[PDB]
Amino acid sequence: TDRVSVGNLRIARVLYDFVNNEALPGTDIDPDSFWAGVDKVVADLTPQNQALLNARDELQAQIDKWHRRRVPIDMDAYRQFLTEIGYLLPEPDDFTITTSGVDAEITTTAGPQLVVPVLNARFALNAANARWGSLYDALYGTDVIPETDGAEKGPTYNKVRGDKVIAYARKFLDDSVPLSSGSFGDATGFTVQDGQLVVALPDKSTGLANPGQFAGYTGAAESPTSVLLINHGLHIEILIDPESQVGTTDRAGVKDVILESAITTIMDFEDSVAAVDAADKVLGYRNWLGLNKGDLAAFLRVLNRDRNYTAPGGGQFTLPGRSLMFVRNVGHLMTNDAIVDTDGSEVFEGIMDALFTGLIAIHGLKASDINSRTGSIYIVKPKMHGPAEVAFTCELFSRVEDVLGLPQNTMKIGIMDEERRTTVNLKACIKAAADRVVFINTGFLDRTGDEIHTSMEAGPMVRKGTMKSQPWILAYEDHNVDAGLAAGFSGRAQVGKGMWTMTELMADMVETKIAQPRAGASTAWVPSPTAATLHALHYHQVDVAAVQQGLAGKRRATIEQLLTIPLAKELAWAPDEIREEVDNNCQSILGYVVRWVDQGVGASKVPDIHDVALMEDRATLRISSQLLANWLRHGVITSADVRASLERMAPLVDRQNAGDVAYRPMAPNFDDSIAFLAAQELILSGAQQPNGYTEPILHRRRREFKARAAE
Ligand SMILES: Cc1cccc(Br)c1C(=O)C[C@H](O)C(=O)O
Ligand SMILES: [Mg+2]
Repeated sequence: TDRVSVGNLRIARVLYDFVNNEALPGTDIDPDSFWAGVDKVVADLTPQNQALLNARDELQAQIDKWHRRRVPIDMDAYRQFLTEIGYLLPEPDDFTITTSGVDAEITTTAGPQLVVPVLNARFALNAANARWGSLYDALYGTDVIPETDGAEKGPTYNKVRGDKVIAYARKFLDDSVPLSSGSFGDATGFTVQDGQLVVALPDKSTGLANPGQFAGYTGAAESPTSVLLINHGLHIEILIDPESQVGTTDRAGVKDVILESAITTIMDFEDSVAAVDAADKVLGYRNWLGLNKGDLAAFLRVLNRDRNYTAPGGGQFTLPGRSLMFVRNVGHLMTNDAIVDTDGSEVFEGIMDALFTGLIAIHGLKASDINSRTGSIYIVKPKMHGPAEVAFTCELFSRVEDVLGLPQNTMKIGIMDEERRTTVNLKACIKAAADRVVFINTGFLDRTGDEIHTSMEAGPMVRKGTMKSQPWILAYEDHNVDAGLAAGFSGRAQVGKGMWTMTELMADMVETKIAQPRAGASTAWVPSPTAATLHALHYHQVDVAAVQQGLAGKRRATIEQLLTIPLAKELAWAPDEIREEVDNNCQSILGYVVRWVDQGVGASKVPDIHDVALMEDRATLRISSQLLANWLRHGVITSADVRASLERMAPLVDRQNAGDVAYRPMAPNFDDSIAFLAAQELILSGAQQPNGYTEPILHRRRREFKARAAE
């Protein structure tokens, strides 16, 4: 691996050539001033970054020893212990965030937020274009409309099914933009007359119960090619084309209901991608640059232009055609050898992402074929532990801004609430970023990993399925909204909640995920453009602004309930229960790692023991592996149990990769597979991974595979 010398740094060539030739051109930043800033910032801030990591390590070891002693569970001493060692810190005086220059998609619009692996250009394209989405297509192609008799998806179009689809959308129209009398089911056509939309019923004509909800149209107003509506800030478009295949059989000629869906999208460098050397990081960076320049393209799929409409009065306007883009950097933990120093030390990957994803984002503020119409750069910062780690991110962005020539506080931060030391100090974390913070979000799967590892010593934890209802997570989700609303997040920043992982269960999603807007959350996470279109339905039924107003001032979680450790009860499980939980964890562990290590895929649909398809990434692996590591620390299972289960499920994994050519199997030669040995190591060494993180082992084993594939 050939490097380029810049001060104390030895930048890998592929990254040096990439920043120079692709990312710096067009930003009026001088390559020598850039790299000099990289060198200076890295030398300046690498100390404190490593101090913070040792603090984690040190705090975790006192808690470790504290549990080991202890013979009960007195919560007042635990409280007093964590406060004394500086885990639990004072709550600052109330305040209100000052974050200026933020986009309407973030301060004001409530609606779905999509997260996508930035290293998959085809997915990253679809996510950017997921601002608008076909409701017919999402209802038809998923199980929202059951596949009962007559209505099952065929190879051709099912009209029984298609009619149910139409009926479903008509009830949504009724439940969202109601008529003065009558139903959209009984409509026969639409007109705008005197700046007012008029729906033709069979016997009469009616207009909107709230004509305000009429937003515009396209085509000649006498028979518009489409009618644009709004509700709760989110846009509905009825497409009217009577000679389209679906439109011919429709009573008002309707061709589709288009829903404003993915309002924002997070392009992800962290848990949903595998990127272990400068080659990998450049693939992601280059995709990130193509999104920001407007020219990322796969074929030939390209990014969509804005959308022109006609106002009800008669003028013209236009609407954002793409999803407003965050980028999720990696956090404070890992280093990458894309850059090493003279001693050969690897450079902190978090710092590298702030420089490089920041630099690249300048294109997003510029006329090439535009992202933040108000001037801001949106960085999701994951896996932070406490307020001092928030301030360090602040300082890092400050130093990257002036190396980049950007006014201060240009790089805004979306705060992940996914580490226990952040949870129990959330308000101080928000205060630490008061003039940058652009959202908070409950990363509940990472938060469950940290929950398990922090109390790894206290005793055996409840099964994975039981965590969803444990007291600590119920108080964690409420405590997050309270601190958000108390810091003035309404009309200023997003209050966001977590990922729906059951990519095939859209019936359950449409039925369940409504609890998040009902919870006061102005955004929540979806795994596909289709799930975004469906999740948008929830924001039309729930008035999130109204919900937030009714939560103002409420304090709904005690510090004592946040610290309620999900321990299991004496003799709480039977042999087949334990056997099932083990098998299930090993299968989710194995089926994710094998594609991580063997192919560099950081997010994969992996069916669990019940054959429920779950989109996995590092956080759910953080949970499966730390749970098994905890049952091992306390005797629930043995190392032969784990070895057995691993060899039990592994051939089933190899089989499931029946869909996927050029793939290496794990079974029978378990000790000859780097993926199997990594799966094993994540479990058997899980207790000793800092805060239960999976990157160290995953990264080291992925490079191992790459190096063995060099021969
Ligand atoms: C856990 C997960 C599954 C599928 C896609 C994504 Br995206 C994620 C997250 O990384 C979410 C998150 O950061 C968390 O900690 O739950
Ligand atoms: Mg996470």
